[PDB]
Amino acid sequence: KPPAGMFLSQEDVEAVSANATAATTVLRQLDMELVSVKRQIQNIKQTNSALKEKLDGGIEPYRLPEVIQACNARWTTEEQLLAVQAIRKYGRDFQAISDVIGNKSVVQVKNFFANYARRFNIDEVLQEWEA
Amino acid sequence: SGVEGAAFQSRLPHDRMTSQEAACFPDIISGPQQTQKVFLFIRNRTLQLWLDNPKIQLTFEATLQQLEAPYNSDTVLVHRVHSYLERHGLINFGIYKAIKPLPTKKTGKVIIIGSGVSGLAAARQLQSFGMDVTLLEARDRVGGRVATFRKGNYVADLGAMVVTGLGGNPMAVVSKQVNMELAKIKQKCPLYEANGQAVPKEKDEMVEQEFNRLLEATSYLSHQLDFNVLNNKPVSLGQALEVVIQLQEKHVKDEQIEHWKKIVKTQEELKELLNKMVNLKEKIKELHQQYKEASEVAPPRDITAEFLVKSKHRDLTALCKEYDELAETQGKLEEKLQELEANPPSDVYLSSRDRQILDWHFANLEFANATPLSTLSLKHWDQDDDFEFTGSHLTVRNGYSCVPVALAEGLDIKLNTAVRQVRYTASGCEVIAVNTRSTSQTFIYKCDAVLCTLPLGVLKQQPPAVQFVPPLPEWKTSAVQRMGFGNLNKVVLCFDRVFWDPSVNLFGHVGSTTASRGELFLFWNLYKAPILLALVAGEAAGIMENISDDVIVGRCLAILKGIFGSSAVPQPKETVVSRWRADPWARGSYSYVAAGSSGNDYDLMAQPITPGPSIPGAPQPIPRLFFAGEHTIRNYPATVHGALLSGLREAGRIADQFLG
Ligand SMILES: Cc1cc2nc3c(=O)[nH]c(=O)nc-3n(C[C@H](O)[C@H](O)[C@H](O)COP(=O)(O)OP(=O)(O)OC[C@H]3O[C@@H](n4cnc5c(N)ncnc54)[C@H](O)[C@@H]3O)c2cc1C
Ligand SMILES: Cc1ccc(-c2ncc(OC[C@@H]3CCNC3)cc2-c2ccc(C#N)cc2)cc1
Repeated sequence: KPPAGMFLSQEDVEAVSANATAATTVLRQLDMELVSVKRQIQNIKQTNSALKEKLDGGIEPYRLPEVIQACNARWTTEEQLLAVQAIRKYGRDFQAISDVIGNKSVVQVKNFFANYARRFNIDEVLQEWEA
Repeated sequence: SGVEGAAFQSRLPHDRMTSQEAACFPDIISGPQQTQKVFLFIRNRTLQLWLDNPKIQLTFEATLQQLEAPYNSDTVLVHRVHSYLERHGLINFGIYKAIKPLPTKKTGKVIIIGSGVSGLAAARQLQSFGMDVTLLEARDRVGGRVATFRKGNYVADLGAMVVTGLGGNPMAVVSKQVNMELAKIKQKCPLYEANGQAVPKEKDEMVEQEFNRLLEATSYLSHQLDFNVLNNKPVSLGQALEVVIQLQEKHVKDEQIEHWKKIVKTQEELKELLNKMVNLKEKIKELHQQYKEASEVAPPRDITAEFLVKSKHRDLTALCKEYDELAETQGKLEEKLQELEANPPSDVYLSSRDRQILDWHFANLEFANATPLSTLSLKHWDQDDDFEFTGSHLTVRNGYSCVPVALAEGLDIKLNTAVRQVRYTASGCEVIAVNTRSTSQTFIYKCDAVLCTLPLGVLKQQPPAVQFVPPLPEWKTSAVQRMGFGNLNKVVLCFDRVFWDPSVNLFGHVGSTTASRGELFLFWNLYKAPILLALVAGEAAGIMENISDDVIVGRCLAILKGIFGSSAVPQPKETVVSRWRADPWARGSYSYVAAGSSGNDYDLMAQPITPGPSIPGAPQPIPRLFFAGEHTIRNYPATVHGALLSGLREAGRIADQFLG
């Protein structure tokens, strides 16, 4: 029930009262802590400034234009080969194998690699991806 | 509402009986509640009858007259109540007209040391009770610490100048009997710093609450947290105040640290984000070069090369989108950095100047309690607040000396007569005194009782100025040493004319240092004439008494010139300067509950001393040395109404003894 605008706890009292100089010691230690924090603030601010100077220019220039492709469902021989390779590299990021094929969706890829099981030894390709 | 109001004026609960009524009417309190109500009504009604016309004596006959049934039955009851209220000074006290001319057959003899309000009240009451009373005063005047300077049509109180409310104040009655004009006071105390420039309203009001809040905080630190002893030694109000201030400054500091720590956290999290973004960037650079080297293999290509091109395309797009996400987060963090950088917590608790003004407020508190706050008990300094009177605090415009003088009419005061030794035995008492003008003229007054109204400062004197034979017991001397006697001073400045704002009654001055917060800290106007009173309080008082008059008056005129202009202060016509701690007959100002004492010490100092048996094996003697004064009343200390209440009480006690 202390007053409003006043902050008084048992512990803090006992701390500031325990010694004849405890008050000034506590206060001036906190004082020092504050300087320390703000020294490190300035440190890190200069660090991050340097890093941001590095990132000047963003990534705009090695971006590649986006293209849309209507998702067909007829697997072309070329698309099947692309898919086998994309498995060997991306394993089971089939979103990504759809991305590389470009003209397939994630469910059509997922099908494919039951569709063709035996025929493209896809099990073995995956095994190889895992080493 | 009227009888109950009579109970209220007389500081008595209207709906129950007090301990003194239980001791003088043990049969009524101990029996049926109805009869208790009857008694209470007779009490309140007799008191109302007295209070409605305090300038005439109230006789049992008139009381019964003006009573009705069923309360006009038990005539013995009414007579008993009247006698009780008259012996203890609740009715027929002060300056009234006697309807029953006293008797020349006087019983008993009492010597009252001191002709202040306490002694004068006790003497008037004992004379009305039928005793022979002689007062022995050292000064050339009556009143004591009620002193009024009067030169020409300049009048200014040098001691008491105020009535701390008229709701329940005995002085109210006296004011009707003496025709003393009371005048209100106006809140407004415009504060002015050393530069002479007023304090802006908004810092003034700030600091004024910070003061009230810090005081409430000392109270909380005492009553809930029990911080009343430290270093095996009792805590003062000033020690608690400084502890509280230190903890508030600590709070500023810690909040501060936490703000900057949030800033560091967010900063370094930005660090990791940016750091990852630099790496991701070089990686995107390399992957783009690879995509370009693969997409420049001509369009006639096997499927492994087409796969290279398209796989590098996908990988590039993925890493670029990841970079864009990290870049959104960069902004959602910079945003909070500049939010927090832009809401800084407070820098300080109290600026230097803010603190000077807080010192002014502390000095006001030191003035009203007449002692450095380092001397007051954190636990019992405000023990008299529960008994404060209701209403607005008032001033005495004609000179409050009007009261003591009027109370000295028809009494046997021996002025210029200073007591050197008080002797008390089981047969009587002997007061030895001298002439203040010729110390060699010695006087011996023999008595049945002595009433000591000597100030606590005189009783504290070592080497003693008044010797008690036999020596006073230890349970009294230790109380005398424990209780505090303070000091406050005034500078009366009479002038050509008003150069201040007639619409303001108080205006203040903020001091440069905490040690000088009492040095001429308030100037006060309250009279018809062009008079200003400059008040000295706290540790300043005791020091200012070793500075010449002219130097004090010059400091006063200097601040007044800095405030109103060097061309608006005339040089003062008449100047007076108080020095109460040096007064050999006061030794200070008024009492204060000091660290290490309590209100029980007041009561102890009010307890009568009973001699020992002269012949061994003789019946227990009767008490002989009685004490009164402002240092003897617990619920109303260091006030004129307290001194009058003490005198009435001791008169009642002495009469209960020697008159029955
Ligand atoms: C500056 C100041 C202002 C105050 N203003 C107020 C105020 O406005 N209102 C208020 O309620 N209270 C006020 N107080 C307190 C109040 O004035 C006193 O409590 C009270 O009036 C004194 O009561 P008293 O009769 O017991 O003491 P005193 O009036 O001092 O009675 C003791 C008497 O004994 C005499 N005496 C001393 N030594 C000897 C001796 N050896 N032999 C013989 N006689 C001796 C003294 O001269 C004195 O006349 C003020 C106090 C101070 C210091
Ligand atoms: C404007 C103003 C109004 C009231 C008070 C005050 N207010 C309270 C109080 O209390 C008495 C204390 C209580 C504890 N024991 C004695 C005393 C005083 C007081 C009054 C007049 C003088 C003089 N000249 C000195 C002090 C001051 C200024």
